[PDB]
Amino acid sequence: TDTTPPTITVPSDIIAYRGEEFEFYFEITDDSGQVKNIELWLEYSEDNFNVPGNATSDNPLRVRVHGTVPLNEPIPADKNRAQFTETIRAWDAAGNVSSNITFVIKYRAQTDKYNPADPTITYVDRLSSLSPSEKNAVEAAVRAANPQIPAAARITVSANGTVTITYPDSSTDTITANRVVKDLASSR
Amino acid sequence: DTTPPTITVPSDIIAYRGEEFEFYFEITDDSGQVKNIELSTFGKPLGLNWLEYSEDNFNVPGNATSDNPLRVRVHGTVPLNEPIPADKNRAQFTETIRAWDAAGNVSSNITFVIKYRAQTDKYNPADPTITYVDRLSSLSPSEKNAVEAAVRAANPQIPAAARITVSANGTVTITYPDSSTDTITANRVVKDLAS
Ligand SMILES: [Ca+2]
Ligand SMILES: [Ca+2]
Ligand SMILES: [Ca+2]
Ligand SMILES: [Ca+2]
Ligand SMILES: [Ca+2]
Repeated sequence: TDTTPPTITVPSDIIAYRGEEFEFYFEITDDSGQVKNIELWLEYSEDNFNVPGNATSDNPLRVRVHGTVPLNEPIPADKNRAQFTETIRAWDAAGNVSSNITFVIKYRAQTDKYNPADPTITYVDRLSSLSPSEKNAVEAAVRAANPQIPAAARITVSANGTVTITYPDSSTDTITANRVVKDLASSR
Repeated sequence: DTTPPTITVPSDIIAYRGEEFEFYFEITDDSGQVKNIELSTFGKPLGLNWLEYSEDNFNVPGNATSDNPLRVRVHGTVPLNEPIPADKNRAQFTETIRAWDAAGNVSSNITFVIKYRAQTDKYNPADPTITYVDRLSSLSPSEKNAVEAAVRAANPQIPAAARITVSANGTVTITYPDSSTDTITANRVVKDLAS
């Protein structure tokens, strides 16, 4: 008679960024070789659930879980609190449910993930007052040099040529003017 | 040859700062040939170095007949920082043109006016398709990207050098190369998603 609850393997360093989809896998085994169901804004497919031989020791049950931390999820300055502590249960066909097993989802601002590369230099007439065409060229050069930042991020250019990269979660990066623009006359 | 050539005086031109324009003269003399022309501006004793004319087909015989005259291509661009006087009646240049034939007759001077205006006076931007935002009081970075892309996609005639900015409320500012602006109010641009 089966009286042994299933065993759950959880990943340990799940880190996510706001507005960006993440994925990870649970691994569940039972001595009978069969796992009936599990219990946890996180999505996963119940395919191959409650099938004989779906959770052997050779081939554990792999539950691909995916979700997205909300773009505007507040992040405390004490980044050890910027995490979700959640639990997962699982039971076999005999009706033996495992204990509550913890997995941690730590969420961070998008600027923690991205370090923007400097663009090719744009030559301007006045370092203190960029024209509209020069600002367009600055934004295009920053975007072309940074294909790894999301397309939904907004790049703005100030009068002195300073670049502000506002990511979809409203976090920011800054590129100073002397990494972006140069006086046209002093270079000729 | 005793009588001077005749120049068909062109219509007055409305030019915009940063926008290239062009037009044509037409000159006719008895000999059929015209040597050179003179282009000067009243109040500008050194002329306009941004207003050019083509010296093509000049002085060659048969270029200025009554049936086939000499068409001179005059082109130029008003500078981006050309000051626009508050009295727009003074925001214009009065040109004058003389023409020599092969012999040496000079024509009477014909005059025409080049009125220059801000670059925004040429453009009346079309409204974009509505961008649905989460909060009219604070647009997201992606919502402003969609607004700018929608305004740019609906206005291919607006110069690519013009910069489109989006405020926190969806107000669109189109800044043209000469720093003149167009404005598209938020009610024509964005809407809240819940409604
Ligand atoms: Ca069991
Ligand atoms: Ca960063
Ligand atoms: Ca003559
Ligand atoms: Ca306008
Ligand atoms: Ca832009």
